Amino acid sequence: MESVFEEVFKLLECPHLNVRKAAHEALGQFCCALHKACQSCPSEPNTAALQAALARVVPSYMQAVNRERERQVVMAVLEALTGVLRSCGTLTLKPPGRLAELCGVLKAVLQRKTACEYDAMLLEHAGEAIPALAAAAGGDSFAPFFAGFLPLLVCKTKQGCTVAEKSFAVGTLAETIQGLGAASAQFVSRLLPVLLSTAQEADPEVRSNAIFGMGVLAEHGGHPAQEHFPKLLGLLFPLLARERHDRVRDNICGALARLLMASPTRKPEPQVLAALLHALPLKEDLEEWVTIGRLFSFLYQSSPDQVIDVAPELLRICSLILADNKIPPDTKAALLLLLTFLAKQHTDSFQAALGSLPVDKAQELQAVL
Repeated sequence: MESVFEEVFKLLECPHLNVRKAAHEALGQFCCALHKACQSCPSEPNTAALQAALARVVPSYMQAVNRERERQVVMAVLEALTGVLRSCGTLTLKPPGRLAELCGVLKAVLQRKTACEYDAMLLEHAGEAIPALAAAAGGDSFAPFFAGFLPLLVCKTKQGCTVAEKSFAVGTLAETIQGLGAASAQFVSRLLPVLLSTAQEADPEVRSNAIFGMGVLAEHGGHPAQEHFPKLLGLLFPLLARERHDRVRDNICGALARLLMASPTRKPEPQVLAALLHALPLKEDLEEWVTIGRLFSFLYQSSPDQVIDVAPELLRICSLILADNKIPPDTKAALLLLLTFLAKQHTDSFQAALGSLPVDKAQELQAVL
């Protein structure tokens, strides 16, 4: 299959833009699809083909990022590069120094030090590129290089930058925090100030990504991130009260759920939990239904005697969630788990909890009797 590669490769010297773009993305698609062949028949006379493909396609991507003049070509090269990074994985980072060279390339994007507000979208493609590279390297093998990427992202976050820059910085920082995962425990004392600072910007998206960063940081914060838990609450607890925007509110519920799950000893108290459930149902950012859906399972699994106090709240929420088509079914199931723990154990307290619901909608829930 090296023929198709070597013929679509020389196409990169064409004087036209669309031809170079389509050739780059085509090479990427062939790498990604040739990886999908190494799984059905994992016999290895064609894994050598996959490596013999990435060994020329990936460096062509790096050099293309540095040297190619047209910004759109660099954009599509970063999208396709993120694709090959995500599908294949370690086989991209197999030759020595490959991870370091990729990090250098993305830094070259992040310093405007390339051959080229398209800047927001190019920086965005690098933004997608980074956490995929983290997931490929595996967080542990990526941590020092992330210590490289930290100050460059912190640069685009201070007052004076365009809000597209701020949103890109905090979003990339967050998804990369959950990229490192358990290994992000070492970057708490250096990531936390940035999130605590961008949680106050006058823009909805910047705060919606800041609070989210605080949340995933609290999740994969290993352990030294929970020493800042009374601080994080101190910022989120009042904010949820005053936040007049829907999206930021949704991400605040997700973050509060994440740090509620992140502490299996402290912070199970009913003011935080009650404010969380009271801020429900989610209205605008429906990707966090999975998070609170897991919060329900955590409640039933470890601290179930708390679900008695919030029985009218849980009922008032479950009465609404069932109708929505775009609420994930496993989330509804996670709510019905708690409600079942109320219908048998703590029976009459759940009965009285059914006393505040509209009699019409208090019997749709008893359609599961």
